[PDB]
Amino acid sequence: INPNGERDGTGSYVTENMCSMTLESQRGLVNRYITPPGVTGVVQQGGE
Amino acid sequence: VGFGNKVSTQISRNGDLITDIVVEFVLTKGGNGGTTYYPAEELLQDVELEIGGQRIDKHYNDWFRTYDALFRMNDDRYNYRRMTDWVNNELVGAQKRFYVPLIFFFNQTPGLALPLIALQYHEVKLYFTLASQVQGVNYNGSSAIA
Amino acid sequence: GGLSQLVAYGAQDVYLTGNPQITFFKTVYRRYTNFAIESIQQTINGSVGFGNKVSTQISRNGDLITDIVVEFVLTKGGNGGTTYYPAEELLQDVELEIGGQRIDKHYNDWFRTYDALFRMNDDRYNYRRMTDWVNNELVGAQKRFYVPLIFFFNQTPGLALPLIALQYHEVKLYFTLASQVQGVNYNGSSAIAGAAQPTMSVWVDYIFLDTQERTRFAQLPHEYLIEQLQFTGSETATPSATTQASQNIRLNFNHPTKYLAWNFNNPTNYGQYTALANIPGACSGAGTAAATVTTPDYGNTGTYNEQLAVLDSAKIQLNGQDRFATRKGSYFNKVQPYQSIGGVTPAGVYLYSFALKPAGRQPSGTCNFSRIDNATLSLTYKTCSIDATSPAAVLGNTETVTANTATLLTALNIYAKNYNVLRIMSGMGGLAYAN
Amino acid sequence: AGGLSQLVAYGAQDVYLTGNPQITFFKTVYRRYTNFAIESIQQTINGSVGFGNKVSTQISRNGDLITDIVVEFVLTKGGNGGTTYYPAEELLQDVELEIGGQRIDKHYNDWFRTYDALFRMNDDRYNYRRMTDWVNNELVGAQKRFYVPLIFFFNQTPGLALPLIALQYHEVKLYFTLASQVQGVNYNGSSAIAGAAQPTMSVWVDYIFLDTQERTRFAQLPHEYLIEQLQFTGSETATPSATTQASQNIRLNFNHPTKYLAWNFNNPTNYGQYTALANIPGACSGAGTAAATVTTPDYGNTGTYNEQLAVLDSAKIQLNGQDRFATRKGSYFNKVQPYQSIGGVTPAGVYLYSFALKPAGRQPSGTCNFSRIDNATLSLTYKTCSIDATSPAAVLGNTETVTANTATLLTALNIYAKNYNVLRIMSGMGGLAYA
Amino acid sequence: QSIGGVTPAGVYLYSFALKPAGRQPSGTCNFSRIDNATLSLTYKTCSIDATSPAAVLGNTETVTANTATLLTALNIYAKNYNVLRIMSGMGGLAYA
Amino acid sequence: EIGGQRIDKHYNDWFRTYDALFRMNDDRYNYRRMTDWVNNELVGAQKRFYVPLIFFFNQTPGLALPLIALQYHEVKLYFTLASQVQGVNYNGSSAIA
Amino acid sequence: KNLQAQNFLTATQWIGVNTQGSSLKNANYDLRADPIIPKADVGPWMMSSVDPNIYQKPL
Repeated sequence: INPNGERDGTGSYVTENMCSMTLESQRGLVNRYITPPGVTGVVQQGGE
Repeated sequence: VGFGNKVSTQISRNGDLITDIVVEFVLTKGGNGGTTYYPAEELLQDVELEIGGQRIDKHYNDWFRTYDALFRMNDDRYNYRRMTDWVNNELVGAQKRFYVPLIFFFNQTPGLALPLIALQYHEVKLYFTLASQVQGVNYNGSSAIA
Repeated sequence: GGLSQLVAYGAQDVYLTGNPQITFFKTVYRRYTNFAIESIQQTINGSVGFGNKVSTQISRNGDLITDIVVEFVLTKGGNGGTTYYPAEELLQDVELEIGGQRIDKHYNDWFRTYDALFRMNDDRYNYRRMTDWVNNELVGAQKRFYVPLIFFFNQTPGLALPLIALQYHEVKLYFTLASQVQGVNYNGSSAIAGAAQPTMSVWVDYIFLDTQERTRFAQLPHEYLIEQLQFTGSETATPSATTQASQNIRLNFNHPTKYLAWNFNNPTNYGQYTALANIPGACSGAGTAAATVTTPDYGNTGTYNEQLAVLDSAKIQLNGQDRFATRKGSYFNKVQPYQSIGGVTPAGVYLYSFALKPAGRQPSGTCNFSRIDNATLSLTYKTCSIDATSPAAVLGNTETVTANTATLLTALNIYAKNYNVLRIMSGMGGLAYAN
Repeated sequence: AGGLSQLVAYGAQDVYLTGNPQITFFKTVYRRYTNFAIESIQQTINGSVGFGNKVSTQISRNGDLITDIVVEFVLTKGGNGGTTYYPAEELLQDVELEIGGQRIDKHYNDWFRTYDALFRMNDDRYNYRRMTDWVNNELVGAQKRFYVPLIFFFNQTPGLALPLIALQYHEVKLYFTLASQVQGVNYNGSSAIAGAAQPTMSVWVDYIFLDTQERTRFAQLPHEYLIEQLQFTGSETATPSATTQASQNIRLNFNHPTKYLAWNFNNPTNYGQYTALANIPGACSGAGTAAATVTTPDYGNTGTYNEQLAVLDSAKIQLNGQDRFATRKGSYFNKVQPYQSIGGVTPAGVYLYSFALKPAGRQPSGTCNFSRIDNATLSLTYKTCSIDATSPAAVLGNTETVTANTATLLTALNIYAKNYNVLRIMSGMGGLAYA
Repeated sequence: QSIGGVTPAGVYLYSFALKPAGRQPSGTCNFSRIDNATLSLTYKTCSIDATSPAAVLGNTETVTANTATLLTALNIYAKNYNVLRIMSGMGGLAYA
Repeated sequence: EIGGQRIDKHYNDWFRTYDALFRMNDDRYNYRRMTDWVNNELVGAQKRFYVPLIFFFNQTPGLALPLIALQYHEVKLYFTLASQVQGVNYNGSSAIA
Repeated sequence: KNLQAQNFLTATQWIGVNTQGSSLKNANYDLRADPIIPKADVGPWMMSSVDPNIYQKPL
């Protein structure tokens, strides 16, 4: 009638996709806004 | 099995393909006619279909009601109501066996009969959550029925 | 707009629209052989009336035939509420004969059972309108009823009976009229004084084919896959008020069977498949002081309340081996037809299908009873302990019990619908398989 | 045991069902289809919306193919529940379909009522009623938006969707006539309702947006569609009376392959009244009480299945003087014809005769080509109008050949014919193969 | 337009398919390719005194019962296609 | 059930019939000791009963089921417990509260 | 997928190896190792299975 080999059967997560998902999600990008060099306690400002 | 409990079943390899699934329930009336509304449907809070541990689908008591509201009709709808409610003015204490057909894809057409025979290495299970309360059966509104 | 949907195209749509095969915006209609349908009155051999038996020969007034309607004119023997599908009750049975061979036969109870299971919605209401008085008509009212036949050729053009291909065989219909019809000539056991006898007419809708098709039908052999009804009436283990009556019935059926169907009834009252009770509609005068649980509200004989049904559970067993697990009577009354028909079945009427779609023409799975040595139906009845005259008991009871008046449901009618082959050749025909 | 025991019980009678099997039921392979999307677009109504006014709209070039058309109306109740009957349907007095400046089709409020009476059913009919009337016992002052779907060939199936982009030089227009009066909205019987609001109207068209390849094909290729058209004329009904069964021979000025004829008799005063008024529940305003008056209907229950209130006794259709079928009773055209061919339930006073196996389907299934008949005639015999409509004993206890004295109010006859023609689209223009 | 039955008040449907009630695909909206899909809902004014039948039965299109404010939950469902793949005696969905 | 096929099925009455007919002597007595109260026990007494099954593989090692050779087929036992048991939860037709 | 009903099952490495055996019936108790003599079955009758018990980790 019917075999039942689901005892020694791996999960279905092994047969998923992981790459046919939703949109590309253009939210995680790079950081390319470098603040000015300025002056500080180490590199103090020059004279007038 | 009980109100509010989560139960499940594993489908046996007693044939090659499966289609219709009907859950039989026995409920009693906790009040008179007019106090229940599709109580067997309300009782099945939800149901999940799982193959090899992967959820394939899920239905909710409200979904069954929504599905029915949109897709069943005429005497299909009436007969459905007959299998989930008390529609002949039954009275308090009445006992009835209700049949809740499931509506997973393979429970609607032979065309998609689940090929259990082709799934020799994976288990197939259903999970069912039973409502904590069913109107006119164990609670009248918020009032528990002794 | 809709453009926002069309642009939303991904990998997942390849299964639906990639390499498309069809469209929905180009219907191609198929050119067909020219034909016409003519409604022709048949003659009837022998007087009609209550208890009469007559017959017709289908006249050769067309090439092929399909739809057949038996008309009756009845006059009410009492007021509204006294009749129940009286034209259905009147036509006790119809037998189909070809070349002297029986092909098939329907019974008034079958028409009632068939309707209870397979018709639905407005098809069912319109049907009721053609067999009964449904607008509160009064005593003496006269009405023409139209009760259609349901033989295999009466349901689809696809099975039109090729009368033209049966050049050497007569095709006949024998019609038995009931000795009595409730609310027309009898009221329960009493006759209705002054009741009129029915007028009867048989109508056959004929197909006129064009020249080439007529020639082919007349000359070529044909094989039409047809349906047949099998029926065995029998004793029901009398239900008991003290215990659960049970019964093993020999299913003396043959051929690939589409389905079995059955009901329990009280032969006194046509269409009564449930117990009588003092709840509205469940008995004559139900709900009031004048109520009796010895007589039904005839106009409301049928009901959907299985509390009044007798069957507790049933199973079909083949050759001593269970065919399926035992299921409750309500499974056979409500789930089976939900799954297989899509209509609603009245309490007391049961179905068990071997087919995916028993309501259709295509043989979508069949059980061959001609390959079973010992087929049997096992039934268990409810305890008939409920006081039918007390709504509290009638309506507040349990799954395994019924009315004390359910012990009157002593007749069991088991039907089976099967598939055979009607072979026509050289002007003659008949069935391929005797059994 | 179980199902396996059935499979192994195989023999000769199974061969004609399962030998050399061709199909299975357990492996559906779906068709891949062209990508498309559906969008609802509001049309601009030209002209002035109001009771009795004529307005029109050009179907805007907002898609490739068009199907459904829904006309919305906002109406208010000029009286209480029970005073209206499908008022949105009544209001849309007619609609004319024009392509390239020429008439393609034209429907009437009465047609919509007749069509519905014959072809809609079950919950479709109920849902339809919900979109055109007040069915939840609403009271005076209530306001509702109604949706009246159209039933032109392209409004019933995508298969006949009209390829508007293919009509580069021709526009598709809808002309609408609004009724001067609508029962229970701005008039109550013959009286106007002071303060009644004018209707608000909006026309919606559902557009099909196709993907690139399909759009190109529709714009470039010639197309032909086998489509439906409605032919219609009004006639005076011979007047029946207490002393006679009026008879009438109505020459039918029809053409084209006709699927079916449909007709009704009516009282022009009361929309949808196809039957006689009577003092029985639902048959007149106030029926069942002291105020019952058989001069005005219970509007909310204008339609009925109570045949005794029908006015037609019998009928036949002749083609060139030859009876096309043996004479049948009016109830045959009301109950049986649609039973056999449609499967719904038709209200008393509405009749159908089909020349087609499936008058309700898209696919031609036999037609009568009236263009080849020199003298087609509908022969009608009316019932004797002798029953005193105010007395239930007379109304309900009467005979087959008689009706209410109030049936003489059904003075108008509406005869329709449903035919086929061929829509033609080529080189930027619309078309019709036959006149 | 899409089913042919009757839907009770309070239940709503919008199809992207010609015939959503059938098994066979007849047009779909693929939400895996839509970043922001939004259902926009406008509610009726809850000013009708529900205890007075006249107030309910005789009112306007855009006005409902004061008791309508008890309908505080919204359930939004969607039905889609996926593919169940079976091979090597195992199976699962094509899209996760 | 083996492989989903019904191999056999016994009933309470069979156990009684089988015993009544085929067991014997102290085999039957010891058998009774495992299924009933035979030492004049009183109300409230609690006992563990041992009901041996009598399927072919439960009677001889010679027919032991080779689960080892049935690696792909599971073997199951489905049971139904009676709604009432005399002197335990019911006394004739009366329930025992 | 898998290889079912025909696989090399586990023979002795299922329950684990026996690090004791019968080597502790007449076990040694002194901390120092004992002079090991082989089994060498010299008795026609009355043998034994004492398992020599050689101290692999001496003091």
